[PDB]
Amino acid sequence: RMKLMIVGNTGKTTLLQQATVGIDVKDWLNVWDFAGREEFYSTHPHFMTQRALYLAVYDLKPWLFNIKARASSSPVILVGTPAIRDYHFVEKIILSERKNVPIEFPVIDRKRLLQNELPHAVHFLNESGVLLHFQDPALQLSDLYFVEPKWLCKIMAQILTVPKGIISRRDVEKFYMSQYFKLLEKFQIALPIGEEYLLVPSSLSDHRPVIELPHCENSEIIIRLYEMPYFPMGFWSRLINRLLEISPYMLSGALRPNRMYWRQGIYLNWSPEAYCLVGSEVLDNHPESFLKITVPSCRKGCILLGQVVDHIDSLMEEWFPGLLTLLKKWALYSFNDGEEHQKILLDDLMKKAEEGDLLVNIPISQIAPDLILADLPRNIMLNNDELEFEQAPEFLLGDGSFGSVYRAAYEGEEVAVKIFNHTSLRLLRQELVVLCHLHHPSLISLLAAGIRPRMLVMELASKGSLDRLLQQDKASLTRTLQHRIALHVADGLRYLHSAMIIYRDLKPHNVLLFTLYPNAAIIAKIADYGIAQYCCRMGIKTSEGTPGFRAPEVARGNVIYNQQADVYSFGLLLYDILTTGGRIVEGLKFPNEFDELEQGKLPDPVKEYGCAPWPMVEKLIKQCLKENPQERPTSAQVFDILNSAELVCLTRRILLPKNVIVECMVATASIWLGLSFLDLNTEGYCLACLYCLLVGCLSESNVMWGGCGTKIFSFIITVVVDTALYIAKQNSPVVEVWDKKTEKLCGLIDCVHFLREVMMSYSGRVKTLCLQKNTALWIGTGGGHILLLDLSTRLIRVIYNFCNSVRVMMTAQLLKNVMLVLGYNQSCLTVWDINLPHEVQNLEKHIEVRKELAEKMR
Ligand SMILES: C[C@@H]1CN(c2cc(-c3n[nH]c4ccc(OC5(C)CC5)cc34)ncn2)C[C@H](C)O1
Ligand SMILES: Nc1nc2c(ncn2[C@@H]2O[C@H](COP(=O)(O)OP(=O)(O)O)[C@@H](O)[C@H]2O)c(=O)[nH]1
Repeated sequence: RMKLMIVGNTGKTTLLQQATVGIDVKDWLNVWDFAGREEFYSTHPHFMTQRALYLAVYDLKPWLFNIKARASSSPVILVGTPAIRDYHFVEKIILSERKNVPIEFPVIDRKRLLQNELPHAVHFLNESGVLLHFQDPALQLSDLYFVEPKWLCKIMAQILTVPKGIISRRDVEKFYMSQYFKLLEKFQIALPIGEEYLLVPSSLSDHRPVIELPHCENSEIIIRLYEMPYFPMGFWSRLINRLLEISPYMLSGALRPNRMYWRQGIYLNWSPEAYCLVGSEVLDNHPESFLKITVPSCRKGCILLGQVVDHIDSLMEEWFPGLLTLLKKWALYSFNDGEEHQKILLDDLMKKAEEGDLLVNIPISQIAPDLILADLPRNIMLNNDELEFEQAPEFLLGDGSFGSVYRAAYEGEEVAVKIFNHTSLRLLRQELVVLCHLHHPSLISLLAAGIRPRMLVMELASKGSLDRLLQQDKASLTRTLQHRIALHVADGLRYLHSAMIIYRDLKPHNVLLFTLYPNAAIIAKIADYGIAQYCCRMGIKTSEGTPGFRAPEVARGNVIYNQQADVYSFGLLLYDILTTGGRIVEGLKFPNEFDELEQGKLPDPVKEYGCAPWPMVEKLIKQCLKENPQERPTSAQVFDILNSAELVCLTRRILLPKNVIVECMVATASIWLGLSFLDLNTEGYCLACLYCLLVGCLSESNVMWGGCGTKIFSFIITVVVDTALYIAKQNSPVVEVWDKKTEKLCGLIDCVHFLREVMMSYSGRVKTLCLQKNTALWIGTGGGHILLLDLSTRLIRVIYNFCNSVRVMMTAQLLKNVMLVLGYNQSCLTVWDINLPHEVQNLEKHIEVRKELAEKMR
């Protein structure tokens, strides 16, 4: 029905009559008596929900922060010993089925065996105390339906009750098991640090050690204060997890530092000149909570001051809204390095840093080097004299999330300048996370970054954005170019996702084209990091993205999502690339319905927009547009699917009816079958041994050859004629080569060896051959394997995973030559682009050239 929650410090269980290790539940009203110990605080922000009445026992506060974070409106009642209301002191059928849970551990994978209903019915039940289905994409545990929620609350913090605060996995195991270790980390209870050790941020040492960190003088350290009224519920578990997962990449961007933990604070040190002491502080006569950050006042010690500050500021934008103001940032400074530090508000010091980088009664570059961006590389600092920038509508390029890209020229080159409109330094520095520290041939390159006008200077895309290409010039979107656009964008996502960064808005407007030459090394780049954020391991919570270009789990802001939200965005981008304008053009002509169908009721691309069919990409779109984010392939797999020449050159995959078993076929665009008929345009369901009219193995290249029995005649399955003589017999895994001039065997070709090199499945029995003028030979093996071999050097690629046994191979004229192949599986009439042997080499060279470029930039 409706559930009640009793929250408060140690001083609850006794009050429940009308030592609490857990959130034990004794329903009458459904009570959720919490734990007052400070050790359990980090794990149960999650269990506070909207449909609950809150009771507080202060006895004779961080609790209300998350009370007014999951739901602003809540009937909070206070008793003794921001919605205060008292100071007295002292889907219905599934509920019955879910009540009975006769299992060992109360977890059920799916309700189908036990039993738009499910997904919504469970949420209402989840809002009650019947069961806990977290179903958040980040947690990756939506397949677990936790019945008897009192079990989950009880045995999930038993690790912290059974040096001071580190526990190994084996000790927990020595006390259906891998899911337990996932629950521990995903609730910020026991996060891994080593291969066999769990940190357990809670229940660490209560008091910090005695640290004699090398630099003690005022002129050798930089101190940053983060005064708060109180530490938000489970703040340090979030911060410690964030700081030990970025530690190897905090100076270089992989140097593992020496780390210390005391449950409020962390000490990272790479050297006596490169350390960082993030830790809580307690000032006398101050009822506040501080967060001191001490770093050395050197070049290598300023770099990771702006790293820690960026990772703490971001950690409150996505995880602790409300502190942003309750939280005020100070900056300790002292003129003579013998006196006591003095503090100035970081906002007040930002005003003095906008007009001259000096502070008068010492430079600002040592008080707070991150407001003047003095910690980012010295080569990306704006020289305002060499900037010819106008800010006129005639020079407007695009409108970014928070700025407006204008055209300008910097250092003589013609570049693009972004002006932040009303904004803060955080927006400039949040986008600076990706522009520097990450270099890739598929990410826009930053040339300079100013602070006085607060602009970014990116390189200029020669040919504009992809959105204009789709909507204006549709004639230049060749099939070999719009594949490279998707390949380059998928490579950009792969680097961003591998670098802890979720991009959030991937749309054609943010895809920049530097050339329309299909064979160039760099064609597409992704720009605009306005909403890119760190997705550390805990996912992201805040929801951003343009409607119609975002994942379904992003439109609904209640869940916390992960980097898989960009794969769905990529699936829509590749959906638009395949359909050119298509949905986007209709989207601007139908507002508030562009995101209505994303849901995800996207129609078939060929059926509606009438594009040229592209198999293995329509399949890729279908498996990227998955409602379940776990079913979507990762960005490292989307690139791997796109990085294949069989995907590019596969044109038609007509599927014949069941058990038709066609054995002969001839071309004419329509294809004949045998007697049947098939039209390529509408896909509507020996011939002209025979030759077109010799009647039988006949080929010519006017010299004509033939084959009968086990001998070759001129005036055994197939006869292939070239400068040499290629022929194979029935059930012959080897193809022999002959010479017309000598009438003698000149070597043999064995397909089994080629198949053996690639890691009775592999038939290898030759069933047909076909030759192409590009010194490449097509061999049809007994399985679903196709061998491409040079005619001169005598392997290109082995084509597989499209049928079960290739029957007949031939070349036809579609205005494009195609190598249409018929094979059994059910039988299918596969059609391949004749340039497949070339595209295997061109794409192989293209990846290697870009691979060298990626190492070159870093
Ligand atoms: C057609 C015209 C348009 N053009 C461009 C350039 C750009 C561009 N370049 N560099 C950028 C860096 C960032 C950037 O942030 C976006 C994606 C937020 C707009 C855009 C550009 N974006 C559109 N159009 C270049 C000229 C030659 O051609
Ligand atoms: N004298 C007195 N003691 C109380 C009162 N209410 C609770 N207590 C004491 O508080 C203890 C209950 O602790 P409790 O809040 O349940 O611990 P927690 O659930 O772990 O936070 C009992 O042992 C009582 O002795 C009261 O009104 N008067």
